[PDB]
Amino acid sequence: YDRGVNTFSPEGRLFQVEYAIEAIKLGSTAIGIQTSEGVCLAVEKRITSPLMEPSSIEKIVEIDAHIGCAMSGLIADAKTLIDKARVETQNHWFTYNETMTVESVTQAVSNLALQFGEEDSRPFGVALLFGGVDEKGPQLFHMDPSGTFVQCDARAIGSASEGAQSSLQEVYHKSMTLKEAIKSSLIILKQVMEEKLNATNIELATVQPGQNFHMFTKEELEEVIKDI
Amino acid sequence: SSAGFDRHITIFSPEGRLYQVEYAFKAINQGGLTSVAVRGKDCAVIVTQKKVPDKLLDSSTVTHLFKITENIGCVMTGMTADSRSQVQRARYEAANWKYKYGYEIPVDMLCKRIADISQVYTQNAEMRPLGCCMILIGIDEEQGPQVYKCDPAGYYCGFKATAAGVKQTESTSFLEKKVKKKFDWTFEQTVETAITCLSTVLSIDFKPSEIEVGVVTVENPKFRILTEAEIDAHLVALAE
Amino acid sequence: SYDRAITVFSPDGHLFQVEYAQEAVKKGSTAVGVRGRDIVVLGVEKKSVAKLQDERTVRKICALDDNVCMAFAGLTADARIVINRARVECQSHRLTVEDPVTVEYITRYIASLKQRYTQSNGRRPFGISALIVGFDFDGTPRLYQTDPSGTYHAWKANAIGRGAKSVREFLEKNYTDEAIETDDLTIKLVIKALLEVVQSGGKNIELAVMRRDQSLKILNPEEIEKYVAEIEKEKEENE
Amino acid sequence: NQYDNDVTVWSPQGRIHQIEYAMEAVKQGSATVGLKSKTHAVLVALKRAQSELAAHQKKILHVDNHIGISIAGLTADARLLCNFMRQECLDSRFVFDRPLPVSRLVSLIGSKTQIPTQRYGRRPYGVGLLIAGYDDMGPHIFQTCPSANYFDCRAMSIGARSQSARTYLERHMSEFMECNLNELVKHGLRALRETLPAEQDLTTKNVSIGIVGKDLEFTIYDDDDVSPFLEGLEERPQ
Amino acid sequence: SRRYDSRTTIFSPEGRLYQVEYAMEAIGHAGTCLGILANDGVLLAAERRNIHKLLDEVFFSEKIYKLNEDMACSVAGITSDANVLTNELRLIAQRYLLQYQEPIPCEQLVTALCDIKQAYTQFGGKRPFGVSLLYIGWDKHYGFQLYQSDPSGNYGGWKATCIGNNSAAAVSMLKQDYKEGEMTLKSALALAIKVLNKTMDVSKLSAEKVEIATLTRENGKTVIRVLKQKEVEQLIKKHEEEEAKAEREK
Amino acid sequence: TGYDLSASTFSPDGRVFQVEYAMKAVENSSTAIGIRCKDGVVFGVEKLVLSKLYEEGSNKRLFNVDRHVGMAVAGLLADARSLADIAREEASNFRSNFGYNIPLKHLADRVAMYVHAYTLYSAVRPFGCSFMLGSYSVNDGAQLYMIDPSGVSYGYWGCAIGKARQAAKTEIEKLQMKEMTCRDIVKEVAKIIYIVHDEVKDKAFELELSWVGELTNGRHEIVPKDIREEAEKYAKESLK
Amino acid sequence: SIMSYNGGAVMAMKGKNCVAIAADRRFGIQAQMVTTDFQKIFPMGDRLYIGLAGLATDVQTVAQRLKFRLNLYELKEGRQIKPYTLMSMVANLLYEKRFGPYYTEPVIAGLDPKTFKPFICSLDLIGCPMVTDDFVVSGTCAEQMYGMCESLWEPNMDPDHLFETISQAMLNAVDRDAVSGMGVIVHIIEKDKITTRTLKARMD
Amino acid sequence: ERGYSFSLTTFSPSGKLVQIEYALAAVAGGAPSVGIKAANGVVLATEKKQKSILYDERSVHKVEPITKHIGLVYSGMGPDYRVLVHRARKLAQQYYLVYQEPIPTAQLVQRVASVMQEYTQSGGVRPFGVSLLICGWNEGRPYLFQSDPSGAYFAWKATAMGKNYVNGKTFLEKRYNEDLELEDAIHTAILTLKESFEGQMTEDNIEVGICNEAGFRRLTPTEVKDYLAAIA
Repeated sequence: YDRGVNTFSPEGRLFQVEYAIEAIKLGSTAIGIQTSEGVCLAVEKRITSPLMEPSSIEKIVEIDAHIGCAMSGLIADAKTLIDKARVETQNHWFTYNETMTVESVTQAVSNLALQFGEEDSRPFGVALLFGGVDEKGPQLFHMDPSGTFVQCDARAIGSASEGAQSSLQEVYHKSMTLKEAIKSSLIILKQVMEEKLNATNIELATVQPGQNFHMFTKEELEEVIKDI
Repeated sequence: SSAGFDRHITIFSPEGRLYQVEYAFKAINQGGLTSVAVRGKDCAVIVTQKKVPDKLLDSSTVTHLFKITENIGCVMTGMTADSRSQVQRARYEAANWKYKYGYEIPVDMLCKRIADISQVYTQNAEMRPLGCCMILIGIDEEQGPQVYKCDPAGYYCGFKATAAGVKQTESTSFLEKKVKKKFDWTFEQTVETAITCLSTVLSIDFKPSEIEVGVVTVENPKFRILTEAEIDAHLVALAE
Repeated sequence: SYDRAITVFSPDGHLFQVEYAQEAVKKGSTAVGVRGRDIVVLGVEKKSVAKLQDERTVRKICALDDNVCMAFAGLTADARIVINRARVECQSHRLTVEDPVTVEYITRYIASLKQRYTQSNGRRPFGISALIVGFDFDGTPRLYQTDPSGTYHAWKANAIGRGAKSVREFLEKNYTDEAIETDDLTIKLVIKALLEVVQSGGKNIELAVMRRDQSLKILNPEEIEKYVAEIEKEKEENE
Repeated sequence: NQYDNDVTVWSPQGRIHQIEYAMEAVKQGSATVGLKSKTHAVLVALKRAQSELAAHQKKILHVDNHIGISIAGLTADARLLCNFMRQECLDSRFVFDRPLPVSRLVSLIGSKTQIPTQRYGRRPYGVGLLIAGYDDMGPHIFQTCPSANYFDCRAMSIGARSQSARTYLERHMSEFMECNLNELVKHGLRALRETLPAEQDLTTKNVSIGIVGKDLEFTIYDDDDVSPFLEGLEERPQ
Repeated sequence: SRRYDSRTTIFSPEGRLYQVEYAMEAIGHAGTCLGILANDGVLLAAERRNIHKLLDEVFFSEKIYKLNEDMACSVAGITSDANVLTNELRLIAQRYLLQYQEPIPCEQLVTALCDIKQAYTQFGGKRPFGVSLLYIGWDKHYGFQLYQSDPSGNYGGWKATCIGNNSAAAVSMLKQDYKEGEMTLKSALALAIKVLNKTMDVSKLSAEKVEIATLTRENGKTVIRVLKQKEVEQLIKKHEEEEAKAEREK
Repeated sequence: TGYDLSASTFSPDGRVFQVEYAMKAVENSSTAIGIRCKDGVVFGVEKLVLSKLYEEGSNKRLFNVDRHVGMAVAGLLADARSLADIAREEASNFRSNFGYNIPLKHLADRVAMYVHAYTLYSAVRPFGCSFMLGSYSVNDGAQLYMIDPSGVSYGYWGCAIGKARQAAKTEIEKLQMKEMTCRDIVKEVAKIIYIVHDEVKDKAFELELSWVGELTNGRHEIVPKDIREEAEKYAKESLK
Repeated sequence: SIMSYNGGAVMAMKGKNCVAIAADRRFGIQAQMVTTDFQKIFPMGDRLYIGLAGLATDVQTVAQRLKFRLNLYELKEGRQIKPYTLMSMVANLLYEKRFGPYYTEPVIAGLDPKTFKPFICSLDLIGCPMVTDDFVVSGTCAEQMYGMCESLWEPNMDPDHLFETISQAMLNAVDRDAVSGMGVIVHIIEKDKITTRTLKARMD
Repeated sequence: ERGYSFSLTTFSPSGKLVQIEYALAAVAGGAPSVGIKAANGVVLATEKKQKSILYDERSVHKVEPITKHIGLVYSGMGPDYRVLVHRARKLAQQYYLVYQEPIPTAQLVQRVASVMQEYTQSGGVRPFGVSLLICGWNEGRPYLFQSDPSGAYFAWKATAMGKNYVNGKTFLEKRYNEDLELEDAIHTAILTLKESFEGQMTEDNIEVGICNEAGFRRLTPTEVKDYLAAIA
């Protein structure tokens, strides 16, 4: 037998959901860190060819003007999640004249992932990191294909995420600053990837309370590399 | 041979056979029961035993004689649960004839419509083909009495002397030796052979309180279940 | 072991029936395409006429709208459904919104239509991969590509079909950072790229260019024979 | 082993194994303890961390002004029953203009979870709901199970290693009807500390306590207001 | 359930199709049909199956189905599956005439069927069509045409084509003897009777075992002539006469 | 056996094991008995305490279908709750369409046909419940019915459902139930429970007695034998 | 009315071995003409015609729906259609729109496909068939057409006098009508040939 | 229900359909039959023996009318026959409601075979186990067709379905000719049914229907006793 589409284990979880966690491991790594000054974020592009255009690979998208995002694993399933995440924050502004909070975004996102099967098919293969500045300051959250939703202070997901989280818990403390946390994250990046760290491998995403603009640094990132 | 899933569902095997319906032919045989119908005259007689194994078990709620309409009665063999659900269709569609068409349903027309419902369960899959059997009686004007019999396969026929349940092959062999000299069937010749067949196939020579007798006659066309007193009247009448 | 379903996962997290659809792409004829300064170009190989048929019904290069092209691989049946569906969307977009259709919008429709076509059981996915080339969005030349998983993606020079690994490795050492101006030079780059064909017969190349302002310009086997002559003229400097 | 595949398939011993396996998903979650007095019903849960610096996953969640529930098991079946739970609570407010009796709301859950334990196409709900409430006849402590049985009780503990919590409740259930909230709450969280490995202690960051009262609306205290409850405690006899 | 289902939709590990390759081989173990262009016509030829001497043949056409007004088609494969496609294809060509009041121009009729024949290889667990069939016709835009349907849905515009595993040596013969440019009707009929002499292994080419239908654009009418068995006879004896010239060289 | 997966398949000898498997799941449940006197029906259920935290009256097996109809279920308790809501809903439509109380002979037919429908398709399984139906009227007297998981439904004078189905009806049938009053029955039901294994190899138990008849004026409710406690006072004297 | 929105007149008449049919040519809105070449007689197979009159929408609509069903009939069966069979086909098409009806009244004229036997019939706007032996008329100016045909018709007529009778019946009746005219076309068919003639009428 | 919707028939690797070839085996093991097209009529005959001396003969018929000029017989299994008979009754009236004219026998077989096609392709159902013989005298010439459970059809002069059909196929070829009368055609239709019958042939062992131009007519046992009265 050994546990097809929808059938319990003799001990624990559904293995279709358990194998959905393993599909994230073949993704690309990404780091998000919450600081009281703002939320910084990073990812590795994994560009294969020079003819392959670099700026077509997106990992950070803009859900709203105060909410960023990050993805890993399957790109094909992630475009479905980002679509309604942009829609139902827009439906909230239509009926309440206000911005949806960062936590209650993923409430609506985690409703749709727990709907696989034939009821009115397969589970998803993509983890997400959500940065944003709501009325309670800056926030950082994370979800999985199992719908298990939780708040994190600093989280790394993707390939080699296990070795990332070991060194990341040493360099973190409660009194960080945003200019400190950005260079603190990319030191972890070049110690877990293998290519030489340049302006084409990685990209950043910062959101601030007073600077709700500019969720995407572009070639000001060249200054940060030469400083370290 | 067992090819594909011929032993499990209703598909064709090699040599044109199909096993899930001819397994239902001996789904009747777990009842431990035998029913006999005899047509000889301007009357028609059902006879069928009851089997009461418990003194806590009642007597009136055992009867297999079922009154479909006022002129049509039937007896059910096989398993009990499929039998009573088959009668719920027979009571229903006998009334749809009266509503749509405005007169009483013939006994020949009703046995067609029951067997056509058992057709689709053989035709369609994932639908269990109702392992029970039904025998009808009734009076048709300008045609006399009739006895019909339906199969789980959807096959029906009409014939004069009927056996069902477990012991067809011993009782139908007795009735061909009985019905070869077509003597005067005189409404007590019919009842006596209805008893003496079952009293020799089972070989019991039984007490007056283990059988039922359904009857219909062209002097009173209503379906009629006999009383324990008058069942005893016919039973001591053959004590010669 | 376990594949035989598009909804089940492997014990190491794979979708083998989705991955098997990309194996059907490698049975197709190769088609390349580059973008340039003004003139975009795409060419196909392996015509192989069979002496007794008309060749205007075996066409692999079609136009969705007036300023966007299409080249594909895979099997011919599934391409006809995607082409005929995409002509409707690039025309119904113009009705609902009075702009012309950008080259980026039509590739998201093809990828998303192939996306939901992979999720539900009893729906065999498309075993084709496509190249969408159009200098339509306000004078800017672009080219994208698709994938049977449903991932639209942008390159600057592309190769597909049976033998794409050699051509894509060839163009990385050949596509100069010097932009190929004097667009017959850019066309000669494709003919040099398509010179590494599976047999390289010379007369089995169907190059189609677009000067970003006119319609499609299908090249004849006399102008393309002139470009094959000058490729041998530059080859005389080896001695 | 061929009978161990679907909910529809009976066994030659007469036991459907898929219902028997959904009980095992309840034991994966952490322990939680609920109990009641004559006037006050308090359920206490135990948080579990995911990492060393993520927030702890919440267990007790508000439902209505007189109903609050705990959780143990799958988080997918948790919020799916909660949205069915909240919809039924406000329909009686909209139609009857009264709060629901607690005993008849749980009968709607057993009718809800019965269909996916008989018809093919949906697994049973792996869930361990504990329910506290107030109808017109005082407090109640209810539990459910993925076999769609619901048990009225005066004290109950379910989850990981919750057998040691049950032994504490049986030898102190005579004291529960009279004592008030200053010790009734810390009668309950003395039962959680046997469901722990013997080296760490129940801190302020890993426990939730929810109180609904006769004159008190259901209130969830966590991580700041647990300190007036954890004061005045002894240690484990080590 | 699950254990009762057929596959019909699942790729190979190498990428090929499991059921589509099987249906393309049952057509080769069936009858023989072919066509040939002319400068002023087009024709079809067919092989008779079940030539037993207790049949009627009262339909005047068995392989040929005159479909719109100026088009017909041969057929090959499962004959029980073939009647569904013909009643649909006449119905596709007739709703076009309700829509534009112009006859269907002989290509997008074929693509309308080839989208229907394709769709059973895709979504829905169903059996694909095991029928390949020919096409003849005339339009305003290109003229006389042949097409080649497939169970996969592929079509091709041929000048002279036939059926495979039954008569695959004919395609090798048609590349040798069909000369380009001049292919007129009397030259094309004598070419067709030469081919069926070899492929059908019955000697002397009994006229009850063949069937020939033609199409000529004649004075703005586009007649479809299913020529009778009386003039099949002298068409055979013309080819039978060609043996007498064929022995003069030796 | 392998040929026993679906409920829509037959064995090679002609029976469905999925119905056979669900019958002996009722066998593992505790004993619930039923009995009727000349002017009423008296129920009685042996029910065991799970550990200690049971709160004295939870999850009962004496339901209340109509004004005069209740159940005495045994088996899977959750499956009986969904089946009890069908009988509550069925008796409501008979009131709204005909204007009077449901007869028990017609009520048991509507329920048993509903149990029958889950024994035919491969999508659903048969029920794992068996139960009792008791009622009282002035035009019909007292009746007592019995429904198996297969759907066979007919009448008794006394019955038992559980482990001791045979071991209880041995000493039910030595009672003169045809002439006793249903106040004398209540002290006689309690000794039938306490003879056969109340807490011998089990831990604990609690007796429940439901009650309907002439003294209740057709109402169905639990006994007032919390008042005067006479059932346990009279049955525990039978130790020797 | 709705029938008087565009006008029209269709007449059929039975002869000895032949049958004739005629109609007008004027197309127009209530008082304003548009053109004088509006077809109202449509061939449905050889030696069998049909004429339509009424609302100009339903004239062009039903003549395409009937052509849709005729070609599907003549391909499932190798034979042609009998004149009795077409009358049952048209009456089915009009009755399906029982409460949304087409505003036309068809006139069917033709010969037998096997013998030489003529056939004429007319239908209502909901499909009541009505066969006669002398003539059928339909259109707005119906009462003027009964006055001419009841006095001029003879039982057994050659194609010479049959043409001259239906000519004088159409010219004298339509010139009395206001919303019909501008030319009359006449079809006269027989076993051997089909003759179509147009008449010299008043163009006012 | 669930809505399973999957067919039980796919291709072999050789390219044959397996379940349709199995259904023809149940056809060949049925009751034998014979049909002969004469110069002025069509003769149908069949083999109707009861398993007992108890079974009435006036209850179930084999020769069955469809319209007043169309009849229809079979060789296969019993209860599947009555489905497509009632299907062909409602189908033949729909032609009459549209065209006000009785259906020709060629057009009826165009649609009955499409019904038998539909149970071969659709989901979860099994194909028929009944082949037919369809007769009728429409537009002067009479007709005689045969439809199989695969969905195809043919047009015979004389044929035989049921058991021992390969013996009756050679016997009809050695006995039939270009033309006979209908009264001569029944004589060679019992003599081919006497080939495979039992030791006794009475008025109730066989059952014969005819097709004159006057319409369809099945024969009472008075004629069939008088027809087999020493005329072979």
